[PDB]
Amino acid sequence: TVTALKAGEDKSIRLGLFLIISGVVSLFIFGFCWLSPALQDLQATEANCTVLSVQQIGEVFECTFTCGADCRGTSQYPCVQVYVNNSESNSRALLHSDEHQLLTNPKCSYIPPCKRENQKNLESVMNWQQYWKDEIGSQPFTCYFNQHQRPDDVLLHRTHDEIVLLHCFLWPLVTFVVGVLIVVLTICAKSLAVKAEAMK
Amino acid sequence: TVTALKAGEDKSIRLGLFLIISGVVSLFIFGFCWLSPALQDLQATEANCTVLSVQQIGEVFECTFTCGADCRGTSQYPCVQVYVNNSESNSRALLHSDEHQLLTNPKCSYIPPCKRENQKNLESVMNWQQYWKDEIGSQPFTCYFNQHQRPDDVLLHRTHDEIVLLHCFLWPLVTFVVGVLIVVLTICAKSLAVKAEAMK
Amino acid sequence: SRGQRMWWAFLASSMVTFFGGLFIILLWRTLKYLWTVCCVGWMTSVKDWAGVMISAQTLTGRVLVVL
Amino acid sequence: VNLLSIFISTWLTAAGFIHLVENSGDPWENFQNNQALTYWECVYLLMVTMSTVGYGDVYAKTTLGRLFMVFFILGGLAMFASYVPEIIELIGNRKKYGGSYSAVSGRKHIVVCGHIT
Ligand SMILES: CC(C)CCC[C@@H](C)[C@H]1CC[C@H]2[C@@H]3CC=C4C[C@@H](O)CC[C@]4(C)[C@H]3CC[C@]12C
Ligand SMILES: CC(C)CCC[C@@H](C)[C@H]1CC[C@H]2[C@@H]3CC=C4C[C@@H](O)CC[C@]4(C)[C@H]3CC[C@]12C
Ligand SMILES: [K+]
Repeated sequence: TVTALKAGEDKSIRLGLFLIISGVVSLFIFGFCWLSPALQDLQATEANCTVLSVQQIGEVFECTFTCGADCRGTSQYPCVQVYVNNSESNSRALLHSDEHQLLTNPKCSYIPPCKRENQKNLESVMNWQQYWKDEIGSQPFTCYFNQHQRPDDVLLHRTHDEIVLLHCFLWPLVTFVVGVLIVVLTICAKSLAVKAEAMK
Repeated sequence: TVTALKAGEDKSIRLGLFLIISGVVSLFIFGFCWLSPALQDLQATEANCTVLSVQQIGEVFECTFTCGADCRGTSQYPCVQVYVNNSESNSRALLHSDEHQLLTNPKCSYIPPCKRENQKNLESVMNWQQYWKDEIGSQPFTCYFNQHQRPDDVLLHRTHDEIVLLHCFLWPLVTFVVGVLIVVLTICAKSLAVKAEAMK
Repeated sequence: SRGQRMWWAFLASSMVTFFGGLFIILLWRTLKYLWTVCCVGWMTSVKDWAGVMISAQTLTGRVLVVL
Repeated sequence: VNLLSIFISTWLTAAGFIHLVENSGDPWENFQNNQALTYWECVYLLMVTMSTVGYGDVYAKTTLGRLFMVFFILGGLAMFASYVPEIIELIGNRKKYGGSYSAVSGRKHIVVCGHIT
């Protein structure tokens, strides 16, 4: 026959196919977006690491504080640099703590939380330095290194958390599975309703 | 008659003519692109040249190092300047080594390979300077000069290699010759096939 | 109470409402018919009144669509 | 499917040629004037050119690249302005008054046809 329910059921097939396509397409989009970040992080080695020298270069860089709502606040801070041992190079390389720090100023080992007062960023860098200054010959850190591209830079932290990576690939797969269930339940309803209609 | 092969043979004529046209057009395009570079290099004279004074100006310029993948690294280096004799001006002119150096900073005679450490670019400029500092009264260089436009600048090297110039004009000519051979062999096939068909 | 995010709860409430409902509809189409293989009415008067409200047919209905 | 295939194929192929030409500079210029554009940045550039929007956030800087963009402007604008209206015209003509009548218990109905005006 034809039936009254055909319009809603065929629209339900169009939705289920659009979700299958959108699941696969967003999987490729996130695939290319995460390709360079995921390789650039997961190619970094994990190593045991020990401090071997510390110093200030006798010169200052500028950070920018924010008040909240439209401030620039450009303010000087001491440039402290720290050199560390690692299992691959076994030689002098500059510690940068987090990746962001390296990307924003690789000549210093730290950037303080920038503030309206020069004195607070000075004492913050002193309060940070007096830790790594005493860690000379201490029990090893665990730290990250990249011999293929960064033979003289060292990191304390990863470039991204695996949670945000996982969520970007979970919801495309869930979208695809939901689309498949909509297609299957709709085709099941269409093909079973005609058996019930003949059996009535 | 007409024949079945006419379509492929007339398409082969369209290709051979497109390659003749593209050969001539790319010859004019490379002609205008190389005109100013080729005149600006080949107008420079070649001369016997001798060092006559050397000094640092007591002030520093900044270069930029790269780590590989997204670094700025702006870092100071010593500005050393060198003055040299030449056969045309017979007078004090500043040596710049390669053309690029002159274009990027003409107040200094050299730029070091820029590095993450100020000490390495310092000792690199010292290690370079101690050569030209002793070459006072030595056996002549052969060097390049441009009286029409650069009466006080001197170069150790050419602005381009003749190999890349040669390749830019070789492949247009080869493209034109290949196009002519395609036209000739296609017309030869068309005009000989009818003689073979009459003789069969 | 800063330093915590909840955006996923707002988005999930919409996604779960739309798809959760849609599956209830479909699962209902697969269970009603399957039961028959395994084993003027009051409803229409409510549907008539609702349809007569959804269009501007009555004073009440024309006040509703202006709101 | 013909229009979609030719549009997408031309766009992705032309984006690849400008990618190669901008990342490897003018030979006469001794390859020094190259620009570090990704492939996706070239795909975005060609869409912004075909549509004639032309933001100039990104554009071809090499002479070979500018050269190619002149021929792409002559061919690709006519391709976009012809194809995009027609691909949109071949989609979304959904028949609004398909479907069928559902009868309800205790309520009769009549069918009216002929000169409906
Ligand atoms: C009944 C209708 C609204 C269906 C919608 C389902 C929604 C409301 C469900 C699905 C997921 C649920 C949320 C997920 C978990 C949390 C975190 C908790 O700390 C507050 C409640 C909150 C935010 C839940 C509220 C209810 C919730 C949003
Ligand atoms: C509230 C959300 C979650 C679900 C909405 C209720 C759904 C699950 C149930 C409740 C009442 C049911 C409807 C009752 C009336 C009709 C009319 C019939 O001609 C089409 C299907 C249809 C038969 C049923 C479809 C399923 C249904 C809509
Ligand atoms: K515009």
